Amino acid sequence: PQTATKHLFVSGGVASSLGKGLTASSLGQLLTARGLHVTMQKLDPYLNVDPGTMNPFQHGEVFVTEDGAETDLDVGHYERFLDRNLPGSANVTTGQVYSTVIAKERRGEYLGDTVQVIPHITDEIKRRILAMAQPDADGNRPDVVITEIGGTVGDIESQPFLEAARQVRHYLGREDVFFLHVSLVPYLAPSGELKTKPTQHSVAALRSIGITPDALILRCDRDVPEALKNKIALMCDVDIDGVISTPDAPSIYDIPKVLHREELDAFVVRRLNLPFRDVDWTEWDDLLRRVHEPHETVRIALVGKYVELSDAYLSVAEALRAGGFKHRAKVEICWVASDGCETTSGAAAALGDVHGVLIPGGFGIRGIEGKIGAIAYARARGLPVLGLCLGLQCIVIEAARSVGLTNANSAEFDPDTPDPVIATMGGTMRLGSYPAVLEPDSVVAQAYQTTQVSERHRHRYEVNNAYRDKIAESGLRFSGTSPDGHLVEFVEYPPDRHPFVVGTQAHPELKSRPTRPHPLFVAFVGAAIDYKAGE
Amino acid sequence: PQTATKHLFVSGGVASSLGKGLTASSLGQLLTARGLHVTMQKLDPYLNVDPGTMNPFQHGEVFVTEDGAETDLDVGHYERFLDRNLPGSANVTTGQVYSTVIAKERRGEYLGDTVQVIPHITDEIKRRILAMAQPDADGNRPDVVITEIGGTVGDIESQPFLEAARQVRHYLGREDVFFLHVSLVPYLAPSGELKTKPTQHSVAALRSIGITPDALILRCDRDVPEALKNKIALMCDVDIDGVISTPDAPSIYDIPKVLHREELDAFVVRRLNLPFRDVDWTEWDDLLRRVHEPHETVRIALVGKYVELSDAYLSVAEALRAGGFKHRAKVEICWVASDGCETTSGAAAALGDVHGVLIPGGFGIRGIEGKIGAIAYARARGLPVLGLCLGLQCIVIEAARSVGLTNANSAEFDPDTPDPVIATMGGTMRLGSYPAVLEPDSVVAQAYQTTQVSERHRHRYEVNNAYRDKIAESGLRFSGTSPDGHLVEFVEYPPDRHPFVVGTQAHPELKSRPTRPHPLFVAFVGAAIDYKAGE
Amino acid sequence: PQTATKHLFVSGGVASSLGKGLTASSLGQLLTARGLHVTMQKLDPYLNVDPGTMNPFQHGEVFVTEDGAETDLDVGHYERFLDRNLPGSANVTTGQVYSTVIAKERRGEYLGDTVQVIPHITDEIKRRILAMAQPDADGNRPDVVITEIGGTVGDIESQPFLEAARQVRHYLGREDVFFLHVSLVPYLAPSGELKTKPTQHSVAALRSIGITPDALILRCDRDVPEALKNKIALMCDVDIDGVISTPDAPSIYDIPKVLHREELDAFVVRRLNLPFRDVDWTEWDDLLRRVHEPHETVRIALVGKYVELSDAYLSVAEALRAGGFKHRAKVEICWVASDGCETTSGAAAALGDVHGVLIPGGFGIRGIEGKIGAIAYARARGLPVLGLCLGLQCIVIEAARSVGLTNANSAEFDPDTPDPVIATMGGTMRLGSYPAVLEPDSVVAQAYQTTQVSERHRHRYEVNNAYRDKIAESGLRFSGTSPDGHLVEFVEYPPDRHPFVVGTQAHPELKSRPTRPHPLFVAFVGAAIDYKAGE
Ligand SMILES: O=c1ccn([C@@H]2O[C@H](COP(=O)(O)OP(=O)(O)OP(=O)(O)O)[C@@H](O)[C@H]2O)c(=O)[nH]1
Ligand SMILES: O=c1ccn([C@@H]2O[C@H](COP(=O)(O)OP(=O)(O)OP(=O)(O)O)[C@@H](O)[C@H]2O)c(=O)[nH]1
Ligand SMILES: O=c1ccn([C@@H]2O[C@H](COP(=O)(O)OP(=O)(O)OP(=O)(O)O)[C@@H](O)[C@H]2O)c(=O)[nH]1
Ligand SMILES: O=C(Cc1ccc(F)cc1)Nc1nc(-c2ccccn2)cs1
Ligand SMILES: O=C(Cc1ccc(F)cc1)Nc1nc(-c2ccccn2)cs1
Ligand SMILES: O=C(Cc1ccc(F)cc1)Nc1nc(-c2ccccn2)cs1
Ligand SMILES: NC(=O)CC[C@H](N)C(=O)O
Ligand SMILES: NC(=O)CC[C@H](N)C(=O)O
Ligand SMILES: NC(=O)CC[C@H](N)C(=O)O
Ligand SMILES: [Mg+2]
Ligand SMILES: [Mg+2]
Ligand SMILES: [Mg+2]
Repeated sequence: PQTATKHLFVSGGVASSLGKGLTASSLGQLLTARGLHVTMQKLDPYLNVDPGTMNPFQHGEVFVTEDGAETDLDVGHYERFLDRNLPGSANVTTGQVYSTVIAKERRGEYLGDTVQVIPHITDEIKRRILAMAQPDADGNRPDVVITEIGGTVGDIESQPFLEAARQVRHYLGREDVFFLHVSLVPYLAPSGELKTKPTQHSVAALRSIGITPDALILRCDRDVPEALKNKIALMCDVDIDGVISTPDAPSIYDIPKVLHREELDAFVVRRLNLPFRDVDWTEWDDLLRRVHEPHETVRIALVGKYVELSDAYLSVAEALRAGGFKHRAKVEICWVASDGCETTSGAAAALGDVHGVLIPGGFGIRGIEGKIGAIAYARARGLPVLGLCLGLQCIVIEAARSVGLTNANSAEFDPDTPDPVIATMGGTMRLGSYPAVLEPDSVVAQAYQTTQVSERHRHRYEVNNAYRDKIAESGLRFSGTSPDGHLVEFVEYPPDRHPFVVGTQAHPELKSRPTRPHPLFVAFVGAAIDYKAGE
Repeated sequence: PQTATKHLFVSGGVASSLGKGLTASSLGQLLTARGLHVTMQKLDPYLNVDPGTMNPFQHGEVFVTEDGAETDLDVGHYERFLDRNLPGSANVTTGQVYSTVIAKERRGEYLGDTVQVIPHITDEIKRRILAMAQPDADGNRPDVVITEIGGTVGDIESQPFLEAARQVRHYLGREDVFFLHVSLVPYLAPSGELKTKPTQHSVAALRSIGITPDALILRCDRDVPEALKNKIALMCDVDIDGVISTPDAPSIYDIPKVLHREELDAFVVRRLNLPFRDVDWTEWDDLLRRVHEPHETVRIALVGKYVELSDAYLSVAEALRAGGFKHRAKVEICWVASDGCETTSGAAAALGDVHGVLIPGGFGIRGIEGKIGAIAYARARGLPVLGLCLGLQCIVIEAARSVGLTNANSAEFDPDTPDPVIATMGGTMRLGSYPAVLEPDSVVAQAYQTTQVSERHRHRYEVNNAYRDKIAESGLRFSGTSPDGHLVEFVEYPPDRHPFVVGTQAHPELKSRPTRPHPLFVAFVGAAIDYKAGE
Repeated sequence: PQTATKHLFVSGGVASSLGKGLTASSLGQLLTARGLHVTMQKLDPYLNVDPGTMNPFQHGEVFVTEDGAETDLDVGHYERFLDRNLPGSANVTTGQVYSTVIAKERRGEYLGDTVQVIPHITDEIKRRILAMAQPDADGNRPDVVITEIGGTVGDIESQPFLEAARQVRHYLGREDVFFLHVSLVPYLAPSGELKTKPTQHSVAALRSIGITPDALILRCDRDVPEALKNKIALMCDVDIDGVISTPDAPSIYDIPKVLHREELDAFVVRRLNLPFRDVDWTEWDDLLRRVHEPHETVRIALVGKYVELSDAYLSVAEALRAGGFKHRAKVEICWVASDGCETTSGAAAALGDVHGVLIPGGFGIRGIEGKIGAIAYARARGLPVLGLCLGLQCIVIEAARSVGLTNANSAEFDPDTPDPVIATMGGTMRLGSYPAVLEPDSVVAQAYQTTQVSERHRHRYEVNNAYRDKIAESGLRFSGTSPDGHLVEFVEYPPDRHPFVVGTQAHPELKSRPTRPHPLFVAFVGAAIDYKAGE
């Protein structure tokens, strides 16, 4: 029968950006390929109640769950490597834990006590941790919960989450709880040596708060010598079979192979006494084939904020790559700044060499004149376009500006526009999954191969239903709607007007996975391949 | 001209209950008697937004300011030793600072940053500290702000307030900022020696977070030897003129004399470069005369929760003592449990030896049948009664039960009573100061020697105006009201019915001070003296 | 007139091997080129009383001072960058401080107290620090003492030296004392970013023991962005003019140019209120010319332990390079393992491509059969040879084996040899400087251009005077001796036997400096150039 649910606490030392979330995700994939029901959670030491207030260009994209919670992008890495939907519960923050305890205090639920960091804040954290172990919506209890602790050991803001994890270790005992600590091994070029001292000091910090690590992930630019691993194991009081050399992999999809080569998963399974079974590599070997052996290559313009890669579009880039993997193409992303595309000559300079244009949306942007101006170019050049949320809105304002409505805009972007073709139906923010119905033999229905779909939403403006008939004279079809028809969900040109120009109000990159590409990106990358081949 | 405003941070080590608030108050009195405009503030490390949720029998009375804020009782010690009204600003807590920062975050006021303990929580604390330095409602800038830091150095919950105080020291520099650290010197009886090691470890803890103490208050049951003070000064890196031996004083009013004997005030004034002037002892010498040389002695029953002293009635006890000081009486307080007074024989056993009965109110009590039953006894015995808030309500329900209304109660205490003579006019909670007008030649007007008064309120039930005429047939007069007459504020029997039986809806113990006793307690202790003398 | 002597404490964070000793040396050179009398000292946190017990291949060479003390090699970096002789006082260790205090205790010099880490160990450290400030053998008080603190902040063994430095800062005050902290900024390649978190945690550790850094040396593989320096200055409470970006330089002689470009020396001089004068670059500009613009290039075999660079021969390699600089040659060092040179074919394979053979000595070696075998080859091939200490001993045993004495050896290396031509005159270990007199028109006298010299010694075996006449028949001349003639100090072949083959019992690499090459290395590199050119 099933064991008690095990808890694995991934902590971090020396610095952030060591790839700790991708390490935890890869371990989740390894434990899943042995046949265990893994689930994952992140604790964020910052006070924002959710990232919906933070700028995504500075702090990365907001991820959205099926239930509509807004979360850190590591929940996106977990969903991609697990191929599992995660609840909003999967992202705790300090901002939420304090607000919850203070609200319980104002209602008198602590019966006249003084409220304190210990026990009340740590009890709320420990409650939110052990909540993840509860039977799912189908009654399946998970085998392992992998809680990743944000921040760095010895940040002030981390000290309640580490204390709650220590208390979970005290309550359940070592048979049920494992601590994995991620650390940096730096290389010093002038003297040609790897240094273990930062890992020693970081494990000493972790021991001074009452945690003993069961294993060490040694992040390094080169493979750590065995003599150094022995020195660490002796200095850190860690089993040598738990000292895992983790050099920089070529792609993120190789990290499971690195960890399996070191046998970290076997060490965890044995030390947690989990049911041992072999890793089924079949699916991930097929992914790594498509990743490493592309037959062709295509260039896609991502019409973003700036001419450089941004974590604001991490999920979009991953979804484009997965679309490529479906075709066994490479996808190379041309990061194109919107503002250079406001003039038609600037647009031609930015886009003329690419094979498709992706218009992403989000929050924290201005300057959609250059987005429309890239659409206006792409249509004349005959390039395929995929528009996501704001992308659809720019497509529909282009079409408004293609018929008579030369001053048309969104009410969001020109509050004085005489033609607000995009308008609040601040209105309701639609969040999470909503259903939609699709026109039969639409280009969208040919992509999805179904008439009914659902997608994840995060927007509050809509297509103004007063202009549907006007802008249909552009040629554009409203090939998908809410089941009542009240809301436009998808727009397309007919294939004889342009081979593939599609918009959606949703964020389909959120439902994409590397081993299960989303239909619209498979369709769009198809269209880009066909343009390149015919061009 | 006036200097920059100085900041004095009183911190605490080894344990709570060392009398740190009374020490800070006594230093405030000493600096005031030199002629400086002192003001005081407390920081509370607990998460309750205010103490109005805590039980006062477990955690002490809720103090109330003129503006109606609810605060820790140390604000009461400050008001009593300064004889100054303090704003609600004078009690910060963690509960308030977090709720404020989280609310600013939800409104987007941090412009897309991650919100962190440093800088944002420490900036909110530092802002609330330096707020105290601002010019008052008359434009007077204070000379010194004495912020007392709650908790113990090395409590987790204190670490943001100490960090904010360190940053204030960094911003203003040593010329403007002083740190006073209070510590315990224990005595070990089996080996007959005072131990300095706890003070060494507490100053080491304070130094490990970047604070250097300017002076040490050594709390002890006996006067610390000079050799030990020299050892501490050498071990702690403190000026020997800052090592202050502070043995347990006979009364709290002696603590200024202890501190002045050690010359702590001169050391502070010199080290802060404040305008040096001599202490005017005249008023406090008169207080210490009345305190130490009572001509007579009277017993007052405080009809409370239990037969032992409670911090739930600390201000009531201080106001009774100040009433005594006005007469040069001693007051001895008989702590009488209400529940023994429910039966008339039990009431007679509890009260028969005393000379007056005080019925206090508050929150966190049940059992007012025994309160009425003590009033019913006191009236038959001819003892004077002072009723505060709930005390008035019990007086008026006694009178309802004296005429025909034998099942009368408050709606608070029997929700099914057929005669709710006390009722919500949960209704409005009245908080802070409100004005009232008094009947000419009422016993209240003879006490106050004015027809217009104000008092501090904290209640939400009222006398039901539907029963005024009925209960006036008890003999009771509604000798004071709101200026519109809508609310009963004071009730009394005529002097020929009982010599002094008075109730008020307010908490007059909050406006009392040791050098300025409140009129109603001077009147009540007068009546008790006259009963004793005539009895 | 002269100020009080300033104290500069260079500390280290995150890891060792950051080049902290070379940074302190380069700052010493900069302050010297302004005209200040700098002096330097190192504190070693290890318990060895001196490095003469440690293996040099594992822990680097033992340096030797004029007075014969044995010290860490950082004293060699100080001597090379200052061009100043340093006393044995310049290397404190924990091993010495404890042994000194325990010996004073056994003699009763603490008059019956308990002896403690504080005050007695920290008083001994503080005494040894302030000793460096005393007037020199000519009466000159130094302007600055630059004490470098070994180890890493937060090593247990460092905590007494940091406490002593804090007490020096307390005693002399900020006007006289400066703290420079060296830290690592790592680069993470997968995400392309520099991380400041290790520096934040290392400065927090330094602040938790009561030290505030005046400046930060940021060691990095690339130049740190100004935005990061501003973030560090804000997070660390350091003046932005003290945040010094210190990327990896091409050669160690460039480090003064890096530090002067950042204006660190001006910041120190100003913050210490030292007499400001401009840097005279003339000599160091001439050095950097010769370093960066070599006209030719020569290969020298260093016949050592292994085929890789070793810190066991750091001073030898520096002396060879300085010899090159005198000629404006490059010197490239062929690291040749002795054991491959035991066979004549192996010797020919190891050495045939080089232009000169250097035979170094020391302790911690065996296998001098291969050293003699490289000499035997070099003589037949006509390559010049310089033999240092053990090198001379191998030359003289080669010559013993060239005449009749085929089993001759040292008594150190074959205790049963029937011909101990090298013998203990364990005998006296000669340490430090001794004088020697040289044969007129010896090859040595032509190198030194004097008949009288002194050199630094560290050996206990000698040439057996019983074999002088026998081995002179090899052709070898005893071209220098002790002034009494009792000890052989130099040996050479006549120029017609070999153009340059010289041995010495001393370690002339210790007296070499980059701006003042030692005569024997200038002569030997000359001979190698002449062989290459004629060959
Ligand atoms: O300058 C000095 C002087 C002395 N020591 C002494 O050397 C000991 C070892 O100090 P290390 O810096 O070499 O640490 P480590 O070898 O154990 O790990 P790595 O970072 O190199 O990988 C330390 O305990 C210290 O006492 C130094 O490290 N540096
Ligand atoms: O049992 C022992 C053994 C040895 N020692 C050693 O004695 C030294 C002094 O330790 P103390 O306990 O006496 O501290 P103190 O005199 O400075 O201050 P007081 O609390 O007594 O007032 C300490 O540094 C410790 O090394 C003990 O204290 N106790
Ligand atoms: O995974 C997480 C989650 C949350 N946070 C929160 O982000 C804040 C900043 O944490 P950083 O890691 O980014 O430190 P830093 O920017 O100040 O310096 P660098 O090393 O990057 O150069 C921290 O205070 C933490 O609360 C993380 O760092 N990582
Ligand atoms: O390549 C990227 C940038 C990126 C980030 C997130 C993405 F979804 C797609 C790309 N990051 C990488 N991290 C590693 C790694 C991590 C841990 C252990 C070993 N190697 C290799 S590459
Ligand atoms: O007597 C009481 C109990 C009490 C509390 C609060 C009150 F308002 C009335 C009484 N407390 C005392 N603290 C000291 C003391 C304090 C500091 C330094 C020296 N002595 C003497 S007595
Ligand atoms: O090149 C070597 C190896 C070596 C060691 C000692 C020697 F004597 C000769 C060579 N070390 C170097 N350290 C730096 C450096 C140091 C500090 C700051 C900036 N750059 C450049 S190169
Ligand atoms: N989620 C998004 O892309 C938002 C797009 C646009 N700002 C809107 O609110 O409609
Ligand atoms: N402040 C009090 O004494 C409250 C008394 C009573 N519980 C009321 O609310 O009316
Ligand atoms: N200093 C050295 O080179 C020592 C060489 C040899 N071991 C000797 O003692 O004579
Ligand atoms: Mg090492
Ligand atoms: Mg003692
Ligand atoms: Mg960062």
